[PDB]
Amino acid sequence: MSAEVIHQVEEALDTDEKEMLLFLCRDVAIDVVPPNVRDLLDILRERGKLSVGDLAELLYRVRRFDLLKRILKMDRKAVETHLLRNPHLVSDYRVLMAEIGEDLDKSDVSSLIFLMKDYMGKEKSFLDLVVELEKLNLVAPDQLDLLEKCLKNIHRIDLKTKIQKYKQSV
Amino acid sequence: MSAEVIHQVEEALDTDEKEMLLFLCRDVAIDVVPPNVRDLLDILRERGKLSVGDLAELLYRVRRFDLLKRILKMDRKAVETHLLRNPHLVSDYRVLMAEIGEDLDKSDVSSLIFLMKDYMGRGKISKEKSFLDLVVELEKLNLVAPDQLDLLEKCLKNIHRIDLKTKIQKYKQSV
Amino acid sequence: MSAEVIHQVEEALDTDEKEMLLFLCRDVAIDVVPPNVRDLLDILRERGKLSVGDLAELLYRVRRFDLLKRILKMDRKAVETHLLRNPHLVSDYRVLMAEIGEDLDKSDVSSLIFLMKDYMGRGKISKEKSFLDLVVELEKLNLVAPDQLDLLEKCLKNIHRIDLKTKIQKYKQSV
Amino acid sequence: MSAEVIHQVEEALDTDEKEMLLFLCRDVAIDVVPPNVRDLLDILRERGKLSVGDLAELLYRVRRFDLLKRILKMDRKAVETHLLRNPHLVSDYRVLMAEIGEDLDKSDVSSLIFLMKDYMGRGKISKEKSFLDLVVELEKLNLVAPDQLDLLEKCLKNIHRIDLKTKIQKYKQSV
Amino acid sequence: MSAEVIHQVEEALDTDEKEMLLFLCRDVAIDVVPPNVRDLLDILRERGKLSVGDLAELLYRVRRFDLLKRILKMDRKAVETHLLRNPHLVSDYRVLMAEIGEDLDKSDVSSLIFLMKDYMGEKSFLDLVVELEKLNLVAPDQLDLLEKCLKNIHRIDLKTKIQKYKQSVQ
Amino acid sequence: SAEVIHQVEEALDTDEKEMLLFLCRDVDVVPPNVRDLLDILRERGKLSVGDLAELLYRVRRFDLLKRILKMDRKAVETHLLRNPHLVSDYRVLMAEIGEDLDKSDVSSLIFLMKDYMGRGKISKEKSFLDLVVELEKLNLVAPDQLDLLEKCLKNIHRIDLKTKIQKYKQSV
Amino acid sequence: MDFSRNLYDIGEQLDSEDLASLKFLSLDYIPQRKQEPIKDALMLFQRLQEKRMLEESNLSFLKELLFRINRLDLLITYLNTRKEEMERELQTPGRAQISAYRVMLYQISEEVSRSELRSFKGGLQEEISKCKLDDDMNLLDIFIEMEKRVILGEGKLDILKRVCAQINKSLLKIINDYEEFS
Amino acid sequence: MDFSRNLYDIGEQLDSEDLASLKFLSLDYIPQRKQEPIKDALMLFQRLQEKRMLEESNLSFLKELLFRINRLDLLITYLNTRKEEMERELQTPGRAQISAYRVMLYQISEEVSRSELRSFKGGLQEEISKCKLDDDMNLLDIFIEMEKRVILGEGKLDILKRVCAQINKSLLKIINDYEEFS
Amino acid sequence: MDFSRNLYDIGEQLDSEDLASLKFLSLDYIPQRKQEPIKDALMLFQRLQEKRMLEESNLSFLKELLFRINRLDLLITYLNTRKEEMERELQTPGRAQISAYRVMLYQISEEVSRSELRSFKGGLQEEISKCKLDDDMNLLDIFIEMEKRVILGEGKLDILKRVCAQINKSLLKIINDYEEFS
Repeated sequence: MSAEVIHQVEEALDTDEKEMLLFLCRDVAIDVVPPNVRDLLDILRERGKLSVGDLAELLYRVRRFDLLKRILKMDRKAVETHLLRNPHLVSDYRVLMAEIGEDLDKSDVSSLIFLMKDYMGKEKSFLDLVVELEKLNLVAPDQLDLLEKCLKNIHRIDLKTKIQKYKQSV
Repeated sequence: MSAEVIHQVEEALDTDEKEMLLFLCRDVAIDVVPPNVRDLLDILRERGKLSVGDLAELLYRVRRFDLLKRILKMDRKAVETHLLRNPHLVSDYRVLMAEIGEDLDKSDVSSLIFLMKDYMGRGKISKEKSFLDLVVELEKLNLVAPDQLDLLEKCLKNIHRIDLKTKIQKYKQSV
Repeated sequence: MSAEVIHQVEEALDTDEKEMLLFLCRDVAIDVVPPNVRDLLDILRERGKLSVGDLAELLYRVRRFDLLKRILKMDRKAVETHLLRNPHLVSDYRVLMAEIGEDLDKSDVSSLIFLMKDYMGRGKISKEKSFLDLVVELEKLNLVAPDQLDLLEKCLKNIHRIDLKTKIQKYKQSV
Repeated sequence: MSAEVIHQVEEALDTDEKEMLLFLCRDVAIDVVPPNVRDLLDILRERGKLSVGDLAELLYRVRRFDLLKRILKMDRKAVETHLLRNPHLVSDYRVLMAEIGEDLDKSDVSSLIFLMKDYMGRGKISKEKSFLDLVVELEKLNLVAPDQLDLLEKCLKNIHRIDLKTKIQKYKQSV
Repeated sequence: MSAEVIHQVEEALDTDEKEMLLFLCRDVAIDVVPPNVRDLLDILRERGKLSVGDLAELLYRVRRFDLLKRILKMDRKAVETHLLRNPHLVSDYRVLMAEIGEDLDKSDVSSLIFLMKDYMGEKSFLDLVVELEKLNLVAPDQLDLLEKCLKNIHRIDLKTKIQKYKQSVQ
Repeated sequence: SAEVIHQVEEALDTDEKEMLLFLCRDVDVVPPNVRDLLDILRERGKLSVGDLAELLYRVRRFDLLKRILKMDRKAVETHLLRNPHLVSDYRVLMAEIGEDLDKSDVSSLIFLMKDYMGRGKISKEKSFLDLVVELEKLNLVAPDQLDLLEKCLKNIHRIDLKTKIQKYKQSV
Repeated sequence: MDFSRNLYDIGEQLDSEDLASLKFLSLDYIPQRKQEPIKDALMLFQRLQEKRMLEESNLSFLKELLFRINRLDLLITYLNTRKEEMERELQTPGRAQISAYRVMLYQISEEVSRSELRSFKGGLQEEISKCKLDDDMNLLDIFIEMEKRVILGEGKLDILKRVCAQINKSLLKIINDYEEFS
Repeated sequence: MDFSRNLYDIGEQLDSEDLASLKFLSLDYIPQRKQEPIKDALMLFQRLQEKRMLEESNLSFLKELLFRINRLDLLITYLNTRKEEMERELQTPGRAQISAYRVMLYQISEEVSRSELRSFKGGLQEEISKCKLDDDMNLLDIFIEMEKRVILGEGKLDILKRVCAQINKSLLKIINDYEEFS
Repeated sequence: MDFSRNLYDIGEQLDSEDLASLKFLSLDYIPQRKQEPIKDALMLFQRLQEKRMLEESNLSFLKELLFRINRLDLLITYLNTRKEEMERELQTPGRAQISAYRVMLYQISEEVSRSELRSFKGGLQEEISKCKLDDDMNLLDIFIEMEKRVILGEGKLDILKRVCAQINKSLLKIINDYEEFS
């Protein structure tokens, strides 16, 4: 909405949640890469795809409920009902990727990138790794064999169960 | 008041109480996040919410009376009387959380972060975190509030600790 | 009214708004192209189509309230009422083009000129030109008209700026 | 006084202070707008409003005491005494604006331009500006005045900066 | 082919991708050095050296298959067949230099710069390569200096790659 | 004596160039570019083989002295002992102090000196030489009075440089 | 480029602790500002070359530095110098480019364990804030800080003797030997 | 990705002590600068791959390394090789990429208990400072330090024999057998 | 929060010896590298939850692990399951997830006293070095070392019987019963 809300949102968030927000909003701004969260929010406002409901949903995806209670003056029940009724902006693929990347520690990602180093050529995070894999057209909402196979290979079966659940849902 | 006293206070503080000081002043300056102690003190000075009395109160909260005597040239009696007869800069909820966090060792914070692992994630709790970090994380998800402490009390009950429950109930009755 | 006041008003404007003032008076002075601001103002005044209210409206269209109050001794309310009670000297299409040009930054006008270099001359627009110059060039080819804005709407959509397209559609539906 | 001293002053001032000097001298030289410092100094010398005391006051207002001691061979005490017993060439409003602009950095001017980008043209302030340029733009719209300062105080309060607001209130109470 | 296609290509690329593309098209920039990638694309288009296949080759040589599929509607097999059947634009020597530069680390390139500072008078590998080419020290036919320098820094895999390339030309 | 200047200016460093400009501020407005400063110095006739050698010696770049100017340490030392035509003792002392402070110390200095200087005037991420030239412009540190600089330097718990100041002042 | 290759080969055999020891031992020729960004031996060698202390025809300083940190294998393997030659050369007056004060300080620093380090930190808390007495600060950092606060130097040694009198006794013997060297 | 998966599976079974032994056994091909920032076997495998000593078409070095530290289950499971084949291959001259001196040192290091380790530390106080007498140091670090101070070279073994003479005779037997080997 | 509370309550009761026994009994699912940092029951429970073998719906593995360490009170209190039902479930083929080889090894470890442990250590000094035969080692460590050196396994049991024949015959009975069952 107004610039006050955007400024407060930019001031509240820390760096990791900023990176997660950038990854989540990467899909809608697929053509222009925003360097800062301020530029991303300005681009969304200019394109007309940013509203009160969309901003509330985006803040809910990052799991920042205090901002919803404080800035937007909304509770989680209302935004949940709006999500259940109105179509959502970010796809289920992006939120699934965020869920998977949230539960991976700093040691498993090193093993995963060591396993993936055959297909490519440096403190990486799982979000950067999945972005890099997407750039090479290897992991997509249609093709998920690679990630499931490597997640099984490193003895992590709960994430494989999550991926199977996502595939069953769609 | 001046920058010299702020610099002396910052350089006279160890890394143990710096996290305490950052957490204690979250309610005073909630719109922004300060990276270190000097930036927080500068922010309070610019906002006009920092004076000799406010600095004395903050130093009294962190249990560093020697700094009060050496730098501010004040004793605990005058600052205690001023605190009694003037509004507090920091809420009682924050000081209660700090007091509770100072009464837990490393063998208990792991148990607490294991008990509430479902709400949080593995990556968020991978590093060793004090009780203050857990309290901040719970507050971010709107699970703990100054007027809502049931979940924390029940979790402390589940780890076989009673005195902290008595302190929580005492504060609740103090409201 | 007099020559001295017109001279002061003309010299008080900067170089940036001179192009806007030249563009906004194209429809009023259509018989002959104006060489500069002074000659254009003299032609407008001598023909009887320029008066104190017309000059006030012209200064209001460029958002220069300080010159209106200092020189013409008229606030925004007076000129607004005069414009409401009198026929508009400048068309709504011209002021809409001016607003669109104002709302666009240089990084976007570069994209517009690069994208539309194919339809127009290969190196005609190579010189750095604002959006108003591109609009004038398009009007030279009769590709954009007050009743013909679909091409401009498509071009504006091609740079991923939909609010301006909504504004154009709102103006079209209103009139 | 002479032209050699004017040239020496012009060559000894950096780019940053040139903008401050131009902003401070806008009120005095209102008939014409100068693009460079040398032309403005020449106009003031021709008009008779430029003298040793006036130049000393101008250089003191820009905080360049070394040039006063070197070129004009005057120290801070002499210029202060001269200013105390002479009419002020620059109004207190301009020096207050200059001081406020001095007490701001990039992390605040970015917030100001982002917040107030809505009222004025988005492409008007597309290029990176300083606080003085923003004040000039606001003055062109007759929003901030030497007697009206509510809007500036509200904007300063919106960025979580209270000491400058207290300075504004002190200046208001001075009159 | 149209202006918007190269506009999207320019906008979607990254800074490192931009630099690699600028270096990789050095052969066709004989007329003038292009300060910007969009300017280079304009020069290539107006000179008749740019087409669908050429742009596909440039996008394939920088590992951006997502742009190939989404924008130009092509896959890896199609561009591989096009490369096999149609003549190449950029010589394989530039490709080998880019491939070598993609594997060296910051410490390795710093050590290489320190070793080679005797011959010459922060810099990435590509800047070092262009500086060496400026002094007429490294050429597509002679690679003794680079091979010896790579062997001296215990990175023998790139030496093996260079030897394989040298055996390829004969 | 023209092309070697290009090699010298191309073989230097950014912080080295800033220190060179600070040293040459003694001898008009200093050009922002080192090449323009060298050209102006040659135009004025001040530039000379001995003067350039002494200037390069004052910044500890002996490798360029032997590489380009074909001079060793002993010759330039004797020439400087004969007469310091270009630079003075005050600028050398300022450079010596500036070369002995790490990032934390200069950050603390700018934080302390933010009292009576504007935030935009000093900004952030600056060198000690920039603070020195700002204080010179404000006219509170001159070869006659250094009490404020000494007090500020003592306030940051650095007494050896205070000795340095005391020794320099008592040398005359 | 044989010289650069040899210098790189020598630099590949030095770890972080030895690099810190070299940085402490080279305080007289590299100021703090030029020393802070150094994180590898190559930068130190470049800085030494810039002052014309290390070159093809002048390897004395590098030999001395590698000898005083006790890395005697690199000397024979790469620089081709046995221990006897260095021992004979160092004792000759006017041929040592490192003051004996720094060598004595480093020798004292060699003989302190973690418990001794904690005792040393506790003893010298009178004039130093606890912020500068963190666990990251090793004995070399404490000595540098003491030098900065002009409480320890060539002419000032009473504080060091008094502090060392509690932890151990042979350290006083080493200090007395250094005084005998004066 | 079968090869990378196999390497990861092999590296999953190596603990800290075996990792330290592996790092010690490969000092001839990895300098200390690369040795220091190694905390998991994956980095060591990457470093070995970078030198063309471990790949799809060459696995001899990995087999030798896993055999020299007495880990045969990994060899029989994840590499399909038995003890007799490895012994016969190693007996062939020109195939031992690890010098017999390093193997002898490692075998000696396996034959020292805690009390014998303390006795060894006490017996080497002549030429080594007391800072290395910490309980953290094992025998391998002592051997590395001795190699650093050119007292435990391949040609020089008198000091090692003299020190081992006060502990056990089997160590002297091993040293004599190694000497008889070459 | 009830399931995690129950898991924590179960994990609190166990002591260090039970923790070591549980760590040994789960070697087929957790490799050595992940086994090393485990110091408490919570870490082991998290490791098991990672592999999706312990959760609200599936609790067979935890019950079997508790039963195999003779902890019936925990099974009847914090899991609400009786001994007879667990025995019936284990007797069903395919239901048991722990191989009987590990079970019989753990039973043999239980059936050996301190003097018998010392006799076993003395009896196998030829094939195992003295360092791996340290006093702090128990029978489980010896079994792990023998498994590593591929001298004790499913297909090879001659050494185990040969050593155990000199101590007791009940162990031979257990081995024969296992062989008959297999």
